[PDB]
Amino acid sequence: MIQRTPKIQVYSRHPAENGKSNFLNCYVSGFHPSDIEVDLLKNGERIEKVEHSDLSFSKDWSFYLLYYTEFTPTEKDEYACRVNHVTLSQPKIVKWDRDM
Amino acid sequence: QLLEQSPQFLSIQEGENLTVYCNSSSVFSSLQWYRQEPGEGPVLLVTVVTGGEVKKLKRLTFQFGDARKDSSLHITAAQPGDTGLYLCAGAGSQGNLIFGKGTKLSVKPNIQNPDPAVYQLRDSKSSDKSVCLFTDFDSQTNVSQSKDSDVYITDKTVLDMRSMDFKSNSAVAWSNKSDFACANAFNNSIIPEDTFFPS
Amino acid sequence: GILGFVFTL
Amino acid sequence: GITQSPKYLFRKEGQNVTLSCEQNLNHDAMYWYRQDPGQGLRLIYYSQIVNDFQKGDIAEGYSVSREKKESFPLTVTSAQKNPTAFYLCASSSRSSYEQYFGPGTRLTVTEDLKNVFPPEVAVFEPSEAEISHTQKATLVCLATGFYPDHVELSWWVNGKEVHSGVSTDPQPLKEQPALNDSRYSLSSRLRVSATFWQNPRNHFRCQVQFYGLSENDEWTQDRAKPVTQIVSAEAWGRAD
Amino acid sequence: GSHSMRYFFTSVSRPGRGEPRFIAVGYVDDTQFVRFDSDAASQRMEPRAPWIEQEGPEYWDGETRKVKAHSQTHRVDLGTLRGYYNQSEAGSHTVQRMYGCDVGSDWRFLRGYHQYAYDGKDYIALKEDLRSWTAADMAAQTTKHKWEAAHVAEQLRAYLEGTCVEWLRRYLENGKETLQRTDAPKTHMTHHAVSDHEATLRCWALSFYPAEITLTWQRDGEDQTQDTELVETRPAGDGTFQKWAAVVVPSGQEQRYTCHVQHEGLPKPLTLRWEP
Repeated sequence: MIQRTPKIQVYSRHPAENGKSNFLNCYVSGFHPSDIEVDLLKNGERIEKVEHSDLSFSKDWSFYLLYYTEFTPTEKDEYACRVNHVTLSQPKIVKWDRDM
Repeated sequence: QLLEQSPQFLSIQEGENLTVYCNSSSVFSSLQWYRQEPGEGPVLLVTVVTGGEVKKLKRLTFQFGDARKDSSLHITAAQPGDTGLYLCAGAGSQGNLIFGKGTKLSVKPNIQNPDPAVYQLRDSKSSDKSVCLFTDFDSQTNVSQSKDSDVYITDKTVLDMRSMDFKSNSAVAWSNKSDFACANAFNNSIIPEDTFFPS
Repeated sequence: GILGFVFTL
Repeated sequence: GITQSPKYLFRKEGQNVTLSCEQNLNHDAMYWYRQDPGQGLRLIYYSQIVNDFQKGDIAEGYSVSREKKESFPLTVTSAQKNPTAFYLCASSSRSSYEQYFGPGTRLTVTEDLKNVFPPEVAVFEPSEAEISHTQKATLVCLATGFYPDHVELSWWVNGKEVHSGVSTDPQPLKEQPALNDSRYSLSSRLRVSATFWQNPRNHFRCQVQFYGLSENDEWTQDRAKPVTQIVSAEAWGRAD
Repeated sequence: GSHSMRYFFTSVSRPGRGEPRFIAVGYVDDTQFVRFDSDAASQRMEPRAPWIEQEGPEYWDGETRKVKAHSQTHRVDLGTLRGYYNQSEAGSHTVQRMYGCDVGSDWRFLRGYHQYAYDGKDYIALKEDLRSWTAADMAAQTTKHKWEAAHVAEQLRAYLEGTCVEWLRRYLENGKETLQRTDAPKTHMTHHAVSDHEATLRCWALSFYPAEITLTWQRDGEDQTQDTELVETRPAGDGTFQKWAAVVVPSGQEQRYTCHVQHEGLPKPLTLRWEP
């Protein structure tokens, strides 16, 4: 029985342009077990239409998933990803930075 | 995947050696041979896995081709007990066994002192009413079907009397007719010229 | 295409 | 090993029947085949693991389930004009590996129960000619007019079943090759030394165990209901 | 170049909440093409790439039948392993399995794989010779002995060296436009002051395929593995990948730094510099 904590990256599919449709992604990887909670937030509120990739894993058996939603960024709106996993002492919030 | 068995039928005299073949264009990871008697479950004889391996189980010798696309079963000094349907089967890619269609082997007894005769046996419980018994003919003789649909004739079978170290072939014929007599009972078959016909 | 035969550990 | 009870099964057309197959070999994979006279095996259905099954080459009209590792029941529904056959179940530790076969079950499905008939059995005594010519005596047993072709013939000498000097026909004869429900005949021979047959104390009996109707089958015909039963014929030695 | 086909299976028990959840996914190189999820309504192996949808009904019926058999086998395996490890029936456990093949540039067999993990740790694996097993402990030794007695490896070897490779070649052909293509990285650099004496230069590689790529920062001479942050390659969500590398440099020394990008889609490695 081994547990591995998820690595988290929040980013857009294409370079962000205010007022232009895009996709907001939260990529979680390197975790074990596979049960994981991932949500995308807009100004702190959970975005309802969020999909994710099919469960897969790496050479070391750790899992990875991509969560995503279509979105139109602006100058004022803030986006973030909330992740919870058994390995975490408390949920993690990672804010979207358009240049990361 | 396919497995082809040859020959389809083989009839040989007791004491002879024989070979049956199982061939394919594809490679099998494991292969089995079975012997089945009528109305009974096939009996597993062997499993081979290594290309080129040879397995000898008593008088039976099994070989798996180096390329694992073929196998053979060879029997030394065939005994009447070897009679049966021989099936080869190979590991199937979809989780089953691929079966050949089999080789039906018939081992005929060596009748040393043939004494072909046709006897009339009477019912133990009824006057008249009887059966004709064609017996003690050599294995070279074959019993044919009957002409009239009302005349019943069985195929030949072998009987062994171990006590007397004696073996004999026989066939039976009976009919509901009236003109039917053991004299013309087996007229549709090639019976020995010197067949004893009790007067 | 996946394996056509399965086997337990 | 593998059990397939019962050895003989008889049903009226239109009556679904489930054939049992149980194995105590701790095998994961199970298989069902049917075999016609003088032919090879045809795969009906198989299961590589408990809770999964898949069709063989001739699955139409059949159905299976695999809720337990030890059992694989085969249901024969209104398949078609051909449910009558020899059914064999087999298992292997893992699928694709060597299979071990059960003993088989002979299923006969008839159009009408009135086609069922028990065998009439007769024993024919050795002829004097054979005795003087060969010093041997051949007794012949004839089981005739039975349907289905589900019988087991045995010879008994002085109260003991014997497996010496006996030769029973491998297959019966259809008294009417035309009819699909034709009745059958079967013959067997018991050959003994003339000396043994010449002892008036010796008793010979040909026994034919027939498998037919059960109590679940209704019977309105005047003749005795053709239920599973034993029919025998006997003879006694004769001093010369 | 070389190619691979891989199938990944995950079975997770959930005592008191029904049967284990089973998920299967298949990939050719870095492209997913099929999936199965035991909890989904379809109960069929489903397409996840346009090019596999051209396969006829018999292909789909077959993959669905086979994947359902895999699902039940790994469900039994969860029970077996709980027993081998004397674990309670209350906890959730995971069985993972992966198998597949690699082919070289000539599309000929290069390597085969078939291995398992229990609760995220190696359990048993078929060695590269495709004839022997690597068992992690006594439990795995029991599995090894069972599989040797029933000659599992010989049958798997035939699939990995033959069938597997044949499917890979077929898919590489049917999905040729998408699988045999390379998408060179689209690149750009950003600059941000992180203080009154330092700045951050970030080198971006976007929309590339396959995933393999090398991004390096050099200063006048070569490689700068100092104060250089490199993120893990990540999926864009449209079948392509992304990666970036950043360096913190003294303000006024931007001219000394260059970002180098190596990718199979590039005829020659790219060298990028900060240009305000």
